[PDB]
Amino acid sequence: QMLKEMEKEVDVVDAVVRNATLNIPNLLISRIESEMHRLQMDNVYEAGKVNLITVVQLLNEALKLVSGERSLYDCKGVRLDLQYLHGKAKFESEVLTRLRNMRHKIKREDLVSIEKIIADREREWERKWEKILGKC
Amino acid sequence: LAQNLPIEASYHRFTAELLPLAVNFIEKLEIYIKTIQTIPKIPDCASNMDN
Amino acid sequence: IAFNQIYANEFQMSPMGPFFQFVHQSLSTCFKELESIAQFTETSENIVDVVRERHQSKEKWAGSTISTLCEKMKELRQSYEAFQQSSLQD
Amino acid sequence: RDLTLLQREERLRDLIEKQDEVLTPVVTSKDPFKDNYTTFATALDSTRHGNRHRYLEELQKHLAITKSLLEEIMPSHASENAESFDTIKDLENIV
Repeated sequence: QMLKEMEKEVDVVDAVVRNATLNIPNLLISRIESEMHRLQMDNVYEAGKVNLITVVQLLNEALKLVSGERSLYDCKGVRLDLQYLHGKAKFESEVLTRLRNMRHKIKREDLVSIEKIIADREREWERKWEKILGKC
Repeated sequence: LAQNLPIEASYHRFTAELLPLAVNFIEKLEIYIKTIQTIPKIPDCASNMDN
Repeated sequence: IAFNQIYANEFQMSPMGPFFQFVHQSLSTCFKELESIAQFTETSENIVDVVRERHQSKEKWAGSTISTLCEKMKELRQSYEAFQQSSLQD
Repeated sequence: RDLTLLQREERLRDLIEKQDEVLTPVVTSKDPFKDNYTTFATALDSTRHGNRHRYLEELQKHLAITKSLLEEIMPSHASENAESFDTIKDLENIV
């Protein structure tokens, strides 16, 4: 009885247990140009090599933009209910299987039986009248 | 539940991969911003789909 | 016993290495999250279109008349209702 | 008849004794386990829904900003959202 009552919990637990060319977007360029006085940034490429500090600086600016946008459109943080999506995919899959089973039942069981009966009946009929008429 | 460059060898990986990651983020910034703008429509999208 | 013990006790060189690890892992997670939100929106819209097309599309299913799947199915249902009614009045 | 019944009862006793010896410790530790495990599982379930030295010092200053921005931008469920991507794609294909 104890093992049976703990099944749901086990499941939850199981679920848990189981060449650097940089194209800078216009939005970031516009931001860097507007704040150019404040942002003392070196060239991304110095002596033909990538300046990692500049890249990180650009990354920081990009992240600020992202922070601004998230504060406007995702104040509470959007949660995609993973359980909802799994429940829906599983259900629709069941619907697909039901349709296939129905079609297979119609094609392999129901139509084969009916076609055999039709063929027997058509032959019995042709034989009966061929005998009575002496011709087809 | 509770929630050469002189770098220590245990962290070489994180240091080497950070560059590409940063580049990729910067390049896809506009896409990430559009995506964030669509976040208020996500409940409507879910209802229409259910219907 | 081992679980109960762990549950009671636990569940109930430049200094730059840790900064790299943190920034790397946090940035990666951020990427994946935004991609997932974008995909949900796209999928939801595609599904609405596919179903709409199926309800409005007219095709020659049987005979000489063009009809939607829903109309032809209704016609077929009415026909067998009519056949069944004619058999109960027998 | 008496001999045959006695032989069978002896066999039954031997079997019960062997089982009692091993079941008694498990039943006594059950209730503390079940309660600790359930509380644990419920808690877990709620979470799912120049000079080179000088150079590394300058870099640290900027990575520290990065670290602060990422801590600010990242929602509490960001990791869960990131795991939903495959499931969404599967749903579309099935439909």
